[PDB]
Amino acid sequence: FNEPLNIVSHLNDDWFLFGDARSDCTPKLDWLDLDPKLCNSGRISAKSGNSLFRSFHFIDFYNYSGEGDQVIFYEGVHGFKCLAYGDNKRWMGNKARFYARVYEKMAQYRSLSFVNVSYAYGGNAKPTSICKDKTLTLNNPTFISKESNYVDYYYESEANFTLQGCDEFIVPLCVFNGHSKGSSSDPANKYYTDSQSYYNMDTGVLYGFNSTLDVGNTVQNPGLDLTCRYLALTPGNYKAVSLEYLLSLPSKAICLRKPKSFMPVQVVDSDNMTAVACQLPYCFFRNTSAFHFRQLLSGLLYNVSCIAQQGAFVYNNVSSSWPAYGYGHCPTAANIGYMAPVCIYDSDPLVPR
Amino acid sequence: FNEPLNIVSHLNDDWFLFGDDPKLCNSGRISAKSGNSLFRSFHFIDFYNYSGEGDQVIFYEGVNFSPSHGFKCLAYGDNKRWMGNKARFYARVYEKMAQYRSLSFVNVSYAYGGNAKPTSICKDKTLTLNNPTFISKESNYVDYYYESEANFTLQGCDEFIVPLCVFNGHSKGSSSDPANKYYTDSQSYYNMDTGVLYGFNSTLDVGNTVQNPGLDLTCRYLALTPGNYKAVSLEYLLSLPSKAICLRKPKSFMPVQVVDSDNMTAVACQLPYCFFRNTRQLLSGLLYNVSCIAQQGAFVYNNVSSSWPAYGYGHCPTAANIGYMAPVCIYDSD
Ligand SMILES: *[C@@H]1O[C@H](CO)[C@@H](O[C@@H]2O[C@H](CO)[C@@H](O[C@@H]3O[C@H](CO[C@H]4O[C@H](CO[C@H]5O[C@H](CO)[C@@H](O)[C@H](O)[C@@H]5O)[C@@H](O)[C@H](O[C@H]5O[C@H](CO)[C@@H](O)[C@H](O)[C@@H]5O)[C@@H]4O)[C@@H](O)[C@H](O[C@H]4O[C@H](CO)[C@@H](O)[C@H](O)[C@@H]4O)[C@@H]3O)[C@H](O)[C@H]2NC(C)=O)[C@H](O)[C@H]1NC(C)=O
Ligand SMILES: *[C@@H]1O[C@H](CO)[C@@H](O[C@@H]2O[C@H](CO)[C@@H](O[C@@H]3O[C@H](CO)[C@@H](O)[C@H](O)[C@@H]3O)[C@H](O)[C@H]2NC(C)=O)[C@H](O)[C@H]1NC(C)=O
Ligand SMILES: *[C@@H]1O[C@H](CO)[C@@H](O[C@@H]2O[C@H](CO)[C@@H](O[C@@H]3O[C@H](CO)[C@@H](O)[C@H](O)[C@@H]3O)[C@H](O)[C@H]2NC(C)=O)[C@H](O)[C@H]1NC(C)=O
Ligand SMILES: *[C@@H]1O[C@H](CO)[C@@H](O[C@@H]2O[C@H](CO)[C@@H](O[C@@H]3O[C@H](CO)[C@@H](O)[C@H](O)[C@@H]3O)[C@H](O)[C@H]2NC(C)=O)[C@H](O)[C@H]1NC(C)=O
Ligand SMILES: *[C@@H]1O[C@H](CO)[C@@H](OC2O[C@H](CO)[C@@H](O)[C@H](O)[C@H]2NC(C)=O)[C@H](O)[C@H]1NC(C)=O
Ligand SMILES: *[C@@H]1O[C@H](CO)[C@@H](O[C@@H]2O[C@H](CO)[C@@H](O)[C@H](O)[C@H]2NC(C)=O)[C@H](O)[C@H]1NC(C)=O
Ligand SMILES: *[C@@H]1O[C@H](CO)[C@@H](O[C@@H]2O[C@H](CO)[C@@H](O)[C@H](O)[C@H]2NC(C)=O)[C@H](O)[C@H]1NC(C)=O
Ligand SMILES: *[C@@H]1O[C@H](CO)[C@@H](O[C@@H]2O[C@H](CO)[C@@H](O)[C@H](O)[C@H]2NC(C)=O)[C@H](O)[C@H]1NC(C)=O
Ligand SMILES: *[C@@H]1O[C@H](CO)[C@@H](O)[C@H](O)[C@H]1NC(C)=O
Ligand SMILES: *[C@@H]1O[C@H](CO)[C@@H](O)[C@H](O)[C@H]1NC(C)=O
Ligand SMILES: *[C@@H]1O[C@H](CO)[C@@H](O)[C@H](O)[C@H]1NC(C)=O
Ligand SMILES: *[C@@H]1O[C@H](CO)[C@@H](O)[C@H](O)[C@H]1NC(C)=O
Ligand SMILES: [K+]
Ligand SMILES: [K+]
Repeated sequence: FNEPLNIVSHLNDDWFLFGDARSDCTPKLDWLDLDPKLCNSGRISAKSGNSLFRSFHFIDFYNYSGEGDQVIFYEGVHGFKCLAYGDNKRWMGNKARFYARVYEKMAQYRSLSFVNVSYAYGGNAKPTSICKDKTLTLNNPTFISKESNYVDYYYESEANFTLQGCDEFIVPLCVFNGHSKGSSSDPANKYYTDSQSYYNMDTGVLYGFNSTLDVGNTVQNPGLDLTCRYLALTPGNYKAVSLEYLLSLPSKAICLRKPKSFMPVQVVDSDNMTAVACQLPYCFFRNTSAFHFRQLLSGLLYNVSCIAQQGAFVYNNVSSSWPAYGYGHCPTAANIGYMAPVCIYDSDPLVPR
Repeated sequence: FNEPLNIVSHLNDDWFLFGDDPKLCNSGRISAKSGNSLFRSFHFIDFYNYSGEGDQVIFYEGVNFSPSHGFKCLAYGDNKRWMGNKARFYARVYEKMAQYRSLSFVNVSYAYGGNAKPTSICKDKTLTLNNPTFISKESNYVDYYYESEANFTLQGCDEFIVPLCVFNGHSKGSSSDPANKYYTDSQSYYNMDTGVLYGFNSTLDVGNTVQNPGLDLTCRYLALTPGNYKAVSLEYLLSLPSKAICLRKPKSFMPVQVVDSDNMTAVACQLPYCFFRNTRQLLSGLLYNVSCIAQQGAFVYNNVSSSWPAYGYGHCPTAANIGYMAPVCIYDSD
């Protein structure tokens, strides 16, 4: 009785679901209408063909926003690389590290949204879309061109940006990891070591990242691509300091607001980078099966009593399993006493109790 | 029935206590030295070789680095900087000991190219700091506007806690310098394998005179993976770790338990990685197992209770409406 169920769910109505499916509600005989009731729900933010990761890094932005105590993620659907001879594995790594940070922090905050980050840069040089391919163009982090008067990429360069209005922000700190090239006119042995740092101007804390690999962007030596760390930053005034190659800084941040009592996120799939990202204590991964977004919605109509490592317990009283990492009102697997002294209602002259 | 008890305890024999009843001294599950603490051993010469391993880890110490004794690096320094250091330190140890079985100390060595050596720059009349080590300038430099560096390797543990510190203020080199001459301390650690850099610049303008007091050492506490590291100093005295907290043997997340002049440990001890317990009858909980350890306290029995355990660990009772299964029962009979 009350076996744990392998599904994402909620304890009450205070939940929110981020998705990459079609969220909208797309008849005298009402059983022909196949929209689930939660279609168009204000507890769902979802766009077919997009995702938090895509909107965080690329031009085809969708304005994901949501607030809830129990946050749920539906993750679903060659691969992206910055350069013709890049490496998509770096992007699989970026994705795992992004969602690790998003999943972890959404166990601590009610509210997620995106904000645009502006910068102040003292030079004349402008942004350049250095990282792209045939279907997608990267715009976060922004990359700033060489000043016309510098003859090569061996220069220092900085810009200011401010983060305001949220408790914490998730931003990308990235470098091209390998032998970066300034131009194809250059010699083969002339390469650069991308180096980037963010500096809190008030606290004096520096987050830095130096390129360390030897890969490049040719058929003989391929692999050069963007490696990103995802930083959770407090609000304040920051300076992006580049010691070599192109200055990069954030153009978009995930805004985190409204702290809650720690409540693990729940994640479900239709790569396994979301699986790698979803770890205890901050995330419960569910490998649910019949898995369409439309089936998820129907499965989110009713509450459950307890959400735990093994799954969802519908009922709050007893189970054959002991809940581990339980949240909510969790059942016991103790077997219940047959009798106690309250039970008998008369003293027997000849039998003991 | 089965109200939660405001005590520290264990779910089984797999527990350990760090600190400063006779029965438990023989248990082989205590590491404690009167007059000392983890923080104190981390930073100072008065070192105790704390060491212990367990699934449920308990801490009962911190008092032996108070504000009433009150340490500062300089005559006109600031103990509150050291209070803040304490909070950050214990925040990191508590969070990490929810994830690892074993805690211990290791000594960290370095390679440095110059002839200059350690200087005990931070000390009061009854305590000398040796972690981080500070390396004095080369005799050939007349000012302190230089770049100094040393290598150090971290080996033998899954993670290491080390201090990254700067003097935060208008740091002085010698009294012979004019008042207007001063330094802005800058320290960083660089992982040569990964390319990740952690840096820290002084941002305050306070000093070490009666007229402008407050210059002391501010430390961040980094959890680093094993590898080859480089301490890079861009100004003032080079500093790098001499001791590290050695974290070993990963475990399924199990919150630490903490019991008690200051409340830095209370700030350090936060859900979900730590359970703080107020006020011995609290330490008596180590004599026996309990079924469930939760935010409200320890639940002795694993079946029923009047409270719903929150952040429960073990075999946790329900607070549903349940009675006894015998047909003879009426009051409380399911
Ligand atoms: C959840 O689990 C708990 C813990 O296991 C369980 O509580 C136990 O229930 C069992 C079975 O009912 C109790 O055992 C019975 O005790 C009968 C005597 O009852 C009196 O004495 C009890 C012993 O008291 C001493 O020890 C306890 C600590 O152990 C200590 O607190 C006391 O101070 C004292 O030193 C006493 O606990 C008990 O008190 C309970 O019941 C009264 C009366 O209703 C109530 O007022 C109290 O609030 C409290 O709930 C009472 O004072 C004894 O006659 C009986 O023996 C018969 O049956 C057994 C088999 O069942 C035969 O072996 C025997 O031959 C007899 O036929 C039996 O031993 C046990 O004492 C409980 N323990 C505790 C700590 O409460 C709950 O029932 C479980 N609940 C559910 C829903 O499953
Ligand atoms: C992380 O990356 C940056 C960029 O590579 C490093 O900064 C650069 O370090 C190199 C090598 O030490 C320096 O090159 C030197 O240039 C000077 C001229 O000033 C010359 O005398 C040397 O022979 C050498 O060619 C370069 O100056 C320096 N650039 C800047 C802007 O500081 C940085 O050191 C790396 N971080 C770590 C921790 O290694
Ligand atoms: C834990 O909670 C659940 C749900 O509240 C309890 O299960 C429910 O138990 C009731 C009472 O026993 C069941 O109703 C009865 O069912 C029997 C047999 O079918 C019937 O003869 C009675 O006339 C009455 O309808 C109910 O079906 C059942 N619900 C479910 C979903 O299974 C359970 O008993 C609780 N367990 C304990 C130990 O408290
Ligand atoms: C954090 O602290 C370090 C150490 O103070 C900063 O590096 C230092 O920055 C100062 C201020 O820009 C540099 O001063 C310059 O000195 C040169 C000659 O030495 C002079 O030609 C310039 O006009 C200027 O006065 C200093 O060189 C530099 N030190 C080193 C070793 O690189 C660092 O910039 C701070 N970090 C951030 C992110 O602000
Ligand atoms: C980025 O931020 C700098 C402030 O630290 C600023 O540099 C200064 O110019 C401001 C403007 O009045 C001065 O108040 C200040 O003295 C300067 N810097 C320092 C450290 O004191 C830069 O100008 C800003 N960059 C851009 C492009 O606006
Ligand atoms: C899931 O639980 C929530 C919170 O308990 C339910 O909200 C309750 O709604 C019913 C009427 O529909 C009321 O009896 C309660 O007072 C409501 N709670 C609050 C806090 O106002 C919600 O109904 C449940 N969802 C489902 C599908 O049963
Ligand atoms: C707490 O529980 C532990 C483990 O369940 C108990 O350790 C057991 O003790 C018995 C009796 O000495 C041994 O026969 C078992 O083999 C022990 N198991 C282990 C894993 O060590 C311990 O006795 C309990 N403590 C108390 C006070 O009851
Ligand atoms: C201080 O404690 C440490 C850690 O427990 C001791 O170092 C360990 O010693 C054992 C052998 O007893 C070795 O197998 C381990 O490799 C050591 N651990 C580490 C991290 O190096 C050390 O011996 C103790 N020092 C003294 C003087 O007793
Ligand atoms: C996008 O969402 C943000 C945060 O929820 C909101 O403030 C803003 O109205 C939205 N922007 C647009 C263009 O709709
Ligand atoms: C950021 O920019 C995009 C497109 O320029 C816009 O639609 C979005 O609403 C902006 N976010 C905010 C918080 O204004
Ligand atoms: C580190 O050094 C201290 C003081 O000399 C010593 O007592 C301790 O045993 C050393 N630790 C290790 C792991 O060698
Ligand atoms: C530190 O390591 C670097 C790289 O391995 C090496 O070039 C240098 O000689 C080392 N410095 C010292 C002082 O040993
Ligand atoms: K750069
Ligand atoms: K320094």
